[PDB]
Amino acid sequence: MKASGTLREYKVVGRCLPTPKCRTPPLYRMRIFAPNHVVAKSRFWYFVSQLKKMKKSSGEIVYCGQVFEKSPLRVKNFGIWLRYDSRSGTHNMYREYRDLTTAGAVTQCYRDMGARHRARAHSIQIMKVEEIAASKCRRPAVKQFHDSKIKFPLPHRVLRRQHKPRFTTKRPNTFF
Amino acid sequence: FYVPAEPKLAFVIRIRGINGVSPKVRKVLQLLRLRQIFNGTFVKLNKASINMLRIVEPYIAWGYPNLKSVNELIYKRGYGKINKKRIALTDNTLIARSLGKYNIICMEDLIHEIYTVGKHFKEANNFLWPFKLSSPRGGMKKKTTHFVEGGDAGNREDQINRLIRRMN
Amino acid sequence: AKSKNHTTHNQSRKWHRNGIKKPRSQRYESLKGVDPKFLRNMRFAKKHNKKGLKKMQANNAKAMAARAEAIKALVVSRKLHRLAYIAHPKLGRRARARIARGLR
Amino acid sequence: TNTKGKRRGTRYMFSRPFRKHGVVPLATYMRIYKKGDIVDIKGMGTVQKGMPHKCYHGKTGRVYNVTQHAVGIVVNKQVKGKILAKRINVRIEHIKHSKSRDSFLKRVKENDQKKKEAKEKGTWVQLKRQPAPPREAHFVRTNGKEPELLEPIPYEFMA
RNA sequence: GUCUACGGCCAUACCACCCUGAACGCGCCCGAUCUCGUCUGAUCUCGGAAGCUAAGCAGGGUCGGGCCUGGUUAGUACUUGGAUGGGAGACCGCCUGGGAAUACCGGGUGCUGUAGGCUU
RNA sequence: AGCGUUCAUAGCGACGUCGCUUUUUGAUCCUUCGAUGUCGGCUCUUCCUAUCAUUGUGAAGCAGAAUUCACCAAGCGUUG
RNA sequence: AAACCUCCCGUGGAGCAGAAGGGCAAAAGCUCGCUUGAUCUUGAUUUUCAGUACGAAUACAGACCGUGAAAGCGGGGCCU
RNA sequence: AUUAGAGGUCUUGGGGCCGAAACGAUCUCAACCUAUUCUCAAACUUUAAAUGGGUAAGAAGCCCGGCUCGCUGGUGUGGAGCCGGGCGUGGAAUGCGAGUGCCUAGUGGGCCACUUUUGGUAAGCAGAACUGGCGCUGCGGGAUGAACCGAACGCCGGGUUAAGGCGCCCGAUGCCGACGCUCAUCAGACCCCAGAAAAGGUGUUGGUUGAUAUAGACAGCAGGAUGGUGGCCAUGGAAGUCGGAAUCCGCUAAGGAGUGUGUAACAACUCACCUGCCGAAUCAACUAGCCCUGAAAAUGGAUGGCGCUGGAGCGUCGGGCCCAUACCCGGCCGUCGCUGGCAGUCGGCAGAGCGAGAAAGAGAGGGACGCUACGCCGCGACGAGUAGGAGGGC
Repeated sequence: MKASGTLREYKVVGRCLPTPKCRTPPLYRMRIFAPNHVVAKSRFWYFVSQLKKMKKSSGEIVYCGQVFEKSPLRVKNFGIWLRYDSRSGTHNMYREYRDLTTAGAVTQCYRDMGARHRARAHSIQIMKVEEIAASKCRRPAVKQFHDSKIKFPLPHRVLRRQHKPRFTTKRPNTFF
Repeated sequence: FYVPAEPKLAFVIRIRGINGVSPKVRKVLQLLRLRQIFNGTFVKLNKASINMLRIVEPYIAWGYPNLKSVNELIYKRGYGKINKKRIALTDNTLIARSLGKYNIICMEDLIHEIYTVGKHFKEANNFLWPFKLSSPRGGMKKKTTHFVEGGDAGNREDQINRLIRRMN
Repeated sequence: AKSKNHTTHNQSRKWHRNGIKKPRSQRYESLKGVDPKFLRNMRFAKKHNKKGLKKMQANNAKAMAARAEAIKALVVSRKLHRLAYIAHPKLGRRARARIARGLR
Repeated sequence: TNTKGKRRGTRYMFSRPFRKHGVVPLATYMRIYKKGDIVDIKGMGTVQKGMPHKCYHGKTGRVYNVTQHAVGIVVNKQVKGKILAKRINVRIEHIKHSKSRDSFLKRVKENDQKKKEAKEKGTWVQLKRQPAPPREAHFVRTNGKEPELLEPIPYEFMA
């Protein structure tokens, strides 16, 4: 699990091999977040082998599909439940974000945990991504965007293209 | 649901060099005819073959080839092992001379035997010299670690077709 | 002035240079060490094998003819199949003579 | 260094198993062995005489000489990059009929059976063992019920 | 249905206590002249048949012990292979494969070969 | 924990535990046996601060004196 | 408390020359009876191993014997 | 080996107690026994892996028929050995031409690393197992480097890469890079690797858990802040303030039976629980990121240097881009292989072929070159090298 690129979401279902002892095994659905579907089906076995006694040698993937966003043009407040590991013991977390797709939020969560806690991607176990309303929010860094009349300027502007006219004559204005 | 058939064909490309290799791995990589870096080969899959592919998992980058992926490999890099001599396939009378005892008399036959793994794959696949692929144009991600953890070694199931387009 | 005492380091590599040859198998391995009383009889059975020479030639011969009576009491589509017949040298000659008149 | 004793390091190799000490069952004796039987070696501590060395406990060989209470075996012993087909004399007590061969002898029966049979039918049936292939394309019925969703549990410090 | 003799497997067959055993059989049991052997006919040996299932023995029972076989413990412990992974280290996490053991909770409690009876 | 009348920490600090330093001795045998002159003292230079004095300061079980503890600090001294 | 006698329980918790390990319950132990296989002679093999010895050991074979009703067992020590 | 209580009985007993004296009795305290309970074992073990070690996967095999034997015997029984005849779908996958005999140099000081591992406090220490390295070996990268990472080498052109990089030295980000994190009066800055720990921080960023709020917080300011009582066993006096025990209630918002600011105790007042105005979040404890303290050596000094703070730092990640003697393509040299091809230059005694997918017949009733055959020619593949060996030297 290398959290490369924008993550996607996959609904992968599997089951044990059919045996004369048990006619048809039950089906197990998951929600995996992976860059490509190949490392999705691998990350699938990692979870099911610790919630069940099943391994890839005694299972079969039944459906490796990608699920798209129901409303990619709506802004949403996503609630993520984590299981990351530090250098000393593992912890449960509840991190909140604000994005357009759940995969857009999960990616954002992976960059943030790496940024705020120096945890690499192989240490984190996303367990629940729930769409919650603006009243059930808890983290203050996202509640501040709940305003029908939000209004804010752009402060002192970090001038880009600072190398295209590399040797100018005028002092570059930063107040737009 | 519809569980599709597990793929009967695999294209194996060696990615690591020859220096400092385990003897059990070295014996296997010469049974797959992969004595050189970036050499390719087709392998028909079965329980007796996958368990050899697990042994050389850090050294190979294999997957399931596409129909186009076979065409480009046989046309551009196809060389027949005619009388223990690597000879290009610029004429059909080089195949039908040697593979004529298996009704393979053209290149489309030879592709049809390789792609749809038939009952004459062994003589067909051993006829082709190991493919001398080029270095991957575009650059690998990481030669060392497994494809699942960001690297490039291991079973990149359908993505092996993308790897061919650049290396071929 | 101590020194190293023992090490099997390069050895496994040294053995597989010329290969670890399995011992050479051959039918009729030697009858050495086999117990004498059984072997002593076995040489007697080979010493007196000419005694049944006349019987043996007069046993398989009457068994040679008895085998000669059990025999004496008895003794993907048609399109590509067709084109596969015209494309044969040794048994398609008569076939492709129909095309030779097609130019005529 | 180590000693070159015959039984150096055979504290568990020749010890009888748990709750199996004592007199040995008599079918270990009344079992016959012709010449050329695939026979394996497993040293038994209760019978001190006729014991093999510890380098053959596990090795399998074939019989070439049969005496009153013993057999001669031609077993392979690897000695520093070469194999030696050396003959050892072992009593019956340290001997079993190896079953690593008869399952091929069973396969010879049906291979001789299915070659004579189905010949008059004019058909050609498979004889060689093919390895376990990849499984074929099939359906999966998920009648009525929906596949249950799995979730990684949170962390509970168990100590 | 079952027993005796000889067994095979060697506790699913053992051990503790309780119950019931038709018929044959096995036993107990009655004796010491001869055979044989003891301090002692208890044992061993021998001659019998008045009595008896009391015991041995067989079948059964026990929220039985043990044993046997599963579940659980547990994809835990550990482990093959891989990384310019983490960590000051101790050690840990991931990838690729294999995968245990108590406690605990169940199920089970001899099969069978040859010969000969009995139930005719 | 205790000592310190009282009062754990002004100053100390047991039972434990974590380091640092190479001005002690060890351990090691890597470099030198076709030789690197092997104790001290005398002479002379520079450097380090784990600060004895002095400059500036904090804290005391600092009333004043004297003395402790800690900080910045190696500029200048440290003798017959 | 420990002499001897009797019953019961007793898987080895004892014993088998010695160091330890393995093995052993109508025995390999203990006790009696008869004995000299601890004898004579070819080879083959195992162990250390160069696959040489010596030592030790295992399977036989040919004799002469022991014991036992007999099957058998024994050419030293239950094995190392 | 080892810790702790439980329940038992006089099972023996230690001093006991009404008992002369009694398993009569007494609380016991011990062992002893029975269910439990904590912790272990390189020289303990019922269980017991992973990795690993043999063997098998046919023609030397199968299946018939019959002889020979001094061996073996109730029994042409047993076994062994002979003949003779019959069965090829060659009886798992993959790969590869094998077998075999002489003569034989050098070597017989080794060393390093992942993992396992013994001694040792430890060591760039000593000693082993497995595999690969170095030695015998250049090359790209790690600034530098016997061993690390990549990759192994004939001589060249083009392309592309690996591990590493891309502010400048210095090839490449002069991307309209992404999202955060961190200010250091000692910042930090990439395997091996060349330096730090316990502990701590109201530095800041996340989390975890539990409490407080229109029945009104948290500060803030302003008010009661007493009383039986100035409590007494009382110390000369302690009346809220020297030192322990009672540590209640009625009135009732409530007042600790007094935590502080002072004398001999007060007066004096501000301290609790509560009032009020103002009225929305606040408190308490843990946790982990970066940062700081903890953190002291001798020539002047080392993320490689410069320097860098909307990073040129740390974390997660993008496209692009840079280049090795590695890979692809092409040329040339050589070696090796095909145990390759060529005597067929067969001509007015002539008639120009044997590249053809398919066991075998172009069968008879005047014309360049060449072939020192120890010569010439064509295909493939390959090329490191000390000690050492051999071959060829126009």
